[PDB]
Amino acid sequence: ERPTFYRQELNKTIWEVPERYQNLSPVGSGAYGSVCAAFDTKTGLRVAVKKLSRPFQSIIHAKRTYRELRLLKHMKHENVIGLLDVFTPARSLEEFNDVYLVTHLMGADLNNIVKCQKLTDDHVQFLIYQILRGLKYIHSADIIHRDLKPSNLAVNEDCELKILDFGLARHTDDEMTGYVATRWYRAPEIMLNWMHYNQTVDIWSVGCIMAELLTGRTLFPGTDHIDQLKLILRLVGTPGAELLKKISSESARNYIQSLTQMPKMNFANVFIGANPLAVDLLEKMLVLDSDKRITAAQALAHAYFAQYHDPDDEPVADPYDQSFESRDLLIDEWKSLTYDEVISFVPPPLD
Ligand SMILES: Oc1ccccc1Cl
Repeated sequence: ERPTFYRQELNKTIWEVPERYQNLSPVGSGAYGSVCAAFDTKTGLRVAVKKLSRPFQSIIHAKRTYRELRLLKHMKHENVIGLLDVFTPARSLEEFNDVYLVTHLMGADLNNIVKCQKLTDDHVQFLIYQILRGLKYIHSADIIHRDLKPSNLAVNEDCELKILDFGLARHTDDEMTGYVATRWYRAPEIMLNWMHYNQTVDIWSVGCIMAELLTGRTLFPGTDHIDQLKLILRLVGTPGAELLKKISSESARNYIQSLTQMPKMNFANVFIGANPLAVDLLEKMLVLDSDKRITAAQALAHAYFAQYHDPDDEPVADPYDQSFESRDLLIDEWKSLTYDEVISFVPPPLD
């Protein structure tokens, strides 16, 4: 039952893959892992094959490997990335070192859609509808994506959308620093490690993305964390008394209280020309108090999506057992857990 593998070196990396994958072409490397595009002869699909870099190099990296695999094996939804395959060339746990993941090859992401194309309001409705449908699913499993931004959303020629890679390993400090797209969609409460936070951080991200689709420009293109905060508070207003209570870092409170009080702006005067319903939705997403932000299931029922909303076709997820997150194991234990997950993988049907 084990398939036959063949080897080849591409840009100083050995790839050993099942024969079913053909015409491997390097596509990139850095998000630690090399990625090749290939043709999968068994499904007829163009696929991206990611070879993980040093998956069990430390406890941290081994747990991260486990976490990514568990998450990708769970996601089964039209608007979310899933796993077509996962494999290793090893024939036993004792020689298990390398892990390859396989998913659908995506073309365009939303960034180059917003940069290269004029979207109508109908396109904005459809794109945002699909992000919220996918996010309803994700959140119903008690998973937080954490890294929703246009480059993480694949969009095909029919404007059909998929949410791609989850924020799994926290980004390094340096890659969130300065004038960088990496931070522009992040919710204020997690911009610094200064509050604990919920699923609705992803809803803030969606509001930022929706605003950019509507204007064609970044809503909060901050030059650093503090510049970005000031852009945010200028739009949504400074926190009142109700909300300053709920903040618990004293140092955060203390900086926040140094700021001059600003009222919430009028969104109809920021988003000139936009559908009044879109503006209404944005006001419900872009709220500082994260307890009061609209949820994805709530947002799907908003009147802006009246032409796409179907309550019998917005599925929720099977339960996702995340108890491993609180568990402490050695490298070889994490690794053996990963091996069982590779070995038990069962592919999606061609129907
Ligand atoms: O980003 C991913 C995820 C799973 C498989 C392949 C790639 Cl490139």
